[PDB]
Amino acid sequence: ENYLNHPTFGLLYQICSFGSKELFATLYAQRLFFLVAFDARGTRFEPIGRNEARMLVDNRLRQLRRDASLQEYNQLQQVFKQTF
Amino acid sequence: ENYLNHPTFGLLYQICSFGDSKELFATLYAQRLFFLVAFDARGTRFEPIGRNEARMLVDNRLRQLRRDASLQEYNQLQQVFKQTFL
Amino acid sequence: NSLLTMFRELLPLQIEQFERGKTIFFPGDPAERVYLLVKGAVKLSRVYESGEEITVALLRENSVFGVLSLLTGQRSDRFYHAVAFTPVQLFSVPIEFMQKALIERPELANVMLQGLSSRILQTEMMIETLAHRDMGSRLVSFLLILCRDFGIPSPDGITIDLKLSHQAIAEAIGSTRVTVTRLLGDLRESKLIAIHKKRITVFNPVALSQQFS
Amino acid sequence: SLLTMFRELGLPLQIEQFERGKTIFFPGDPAERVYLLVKGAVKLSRVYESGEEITVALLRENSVFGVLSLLTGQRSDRFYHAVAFTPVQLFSVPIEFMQKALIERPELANVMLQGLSSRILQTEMMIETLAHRDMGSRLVSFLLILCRDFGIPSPDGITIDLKLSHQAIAEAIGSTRVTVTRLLGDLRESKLIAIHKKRITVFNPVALSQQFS
DNA sequence: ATTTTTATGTATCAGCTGATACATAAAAAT
DNA sequence: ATTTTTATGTATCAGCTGATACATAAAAAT
Ligand SMILES: O=C(O)CCC(=O)C(=O)O
Ligand SMILES: O=C(O)CCC(=O)C(=O)O
Repeated sequence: ENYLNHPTFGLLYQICSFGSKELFATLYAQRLFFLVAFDARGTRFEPIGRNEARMLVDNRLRQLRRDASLQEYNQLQQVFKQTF
Repeated sequence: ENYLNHPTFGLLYQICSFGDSKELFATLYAQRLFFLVAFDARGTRFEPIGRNEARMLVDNRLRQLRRDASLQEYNQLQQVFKQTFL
Repeated sequence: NSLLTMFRELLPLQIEQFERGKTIFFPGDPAERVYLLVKGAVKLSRVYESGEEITVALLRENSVFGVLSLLTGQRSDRFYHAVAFTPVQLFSVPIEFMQKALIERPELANVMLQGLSSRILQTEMMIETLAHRDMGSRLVSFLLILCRDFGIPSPDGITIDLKLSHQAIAEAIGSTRVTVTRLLGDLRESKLIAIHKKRITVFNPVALSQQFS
Repeated sequence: SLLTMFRELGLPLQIEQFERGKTIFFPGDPAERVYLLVKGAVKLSRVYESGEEITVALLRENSVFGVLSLLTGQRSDRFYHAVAFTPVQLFSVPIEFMQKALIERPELANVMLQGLSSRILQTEMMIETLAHRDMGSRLVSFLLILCRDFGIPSPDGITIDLKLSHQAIAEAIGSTRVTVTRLLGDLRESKLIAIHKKRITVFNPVALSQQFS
């Protein structure tokens, strides 16, 4: 529900926030996954592979589950569930 | 109807043969680009040109053939000229 | 933005302004320049003797075009119709002034290869769209791309920030204007999009993309 | 020249062999290399989970592919199916060993840009073909292109030098195999084409090209 | 502000083409 | 050479969607 636009790539949609570095995926058929850091001196974009972008969210899931709220864990699981 | 295989733009089809032994060739689909081919021993070099520059080149060849050659050769180029530019 | 940074330094270079509808280059022109759209949209189109238009690619900001000039140079003539579909700002460097500047600055050489590579992928992504049999799937596949390129965040959904005439669309997806107005009317009812003032706003574009995975 | 330059990215660089139908890269394989098809043909395709395969482009000799690796880097993953449509011989340089090779020899940097340009246009020519409504016109437009790239001069007409199944074709122009056989038959009786030894042959392709002005 | 030019919504029906199935040939595997 | 997989020829249908016209709204021009 949050969209940022890498200039060569075009619009990207947020998947999860690591904690606040964030992971953004390409809009059409999620072909490329990009790690974005909101540094004060500009946004930075780093592409990563599908297999890898998966485990990175995985860890975040367990962390929402064991330390945080019920709501948030479910929401991320939605995105995860859909994306995979 | 005489063909030549360009590395990049694929098949090219002959338009006419000039007295300099140089020959004018054109792209197979839509006549998008024109080329001047010169056959050196290991040359077979390609020289791209525009349609305007390419028209007049055939134009010269039109006049030469009629005055010093058979009508049919002149007519055969005229066919090509007629179809290719008009 | 490197593309934007590097082009700027080809003394400096001043930016060209094109008014809506005004043509950049026509077919037959000597292709002697390489362009870099900075802002706005550029419609590349094929035009038949019959007078009909086929939209090849609808470019986005930081998109490199006029690619024919890198092959043959100022010798060969255009065959596509480059129109400024939206008020546009762009640069224009002569191929020759470029060819030399590429060898001088090897940092710029790579910047260009990446930009052309996007176009190949973008142009290829278009193929996928038109390659659909179902005009419904095809339209949407197209609308998805527009959100990716010209889309802006709007609360209900992503609104592409451009105005599209039914025909303009019909020309892009290989169909008639009638069917366009027809299909759009279906997507309104299906409550997947919304139209105000010629602005197309999709709801959860993500969901729609999920179809094609 | 693309053939000459690639051979200098090592000390010598070795030529890979690929058998018919053998796949070069598959969707989800990491893209670590830039490739150069030297001999034969290569079919790039989008493959859905439904199993339906959509041909994005059928590359010819001296064509540069793996364009995604240049911008993405090894990290990202392929989204297309690179299949050897015919017996093929190609080169393969890791992009990292290419970017270093670009700045060392900017003359090669120039050669490449031209190569990618051709790709853009060739992929754009495809857009044209699929942009037709009339499946008849679309098939022909496609066949023209085939004559251009894979075609070999034959006395009656240009014969494409490749083995093409009706499905393989149907996958290329965005239609069903049935409609392919159907239409082909129509062009058989109209005596514009001919199929012998499972190889296609158009008659005076130039005349067909004129219809498409 | 009035008019008149362009864009959108709606109506129609005819025909191609996708979907489905089978026959048969050609090819590949065994 | 035997079988069995893949490719091509033909049959059948239903439903888009192209083609044409009209209505209406929106925009541009005056
Ligand atoms: O390169 C040309 O002259 C026509 C096509 C084009 O401009 C492009 O691909 O950007
Ligand atoms: O780069 C890729 O992996 C997919 C597309 C491609 O290979 C190309 O367009 O040449």
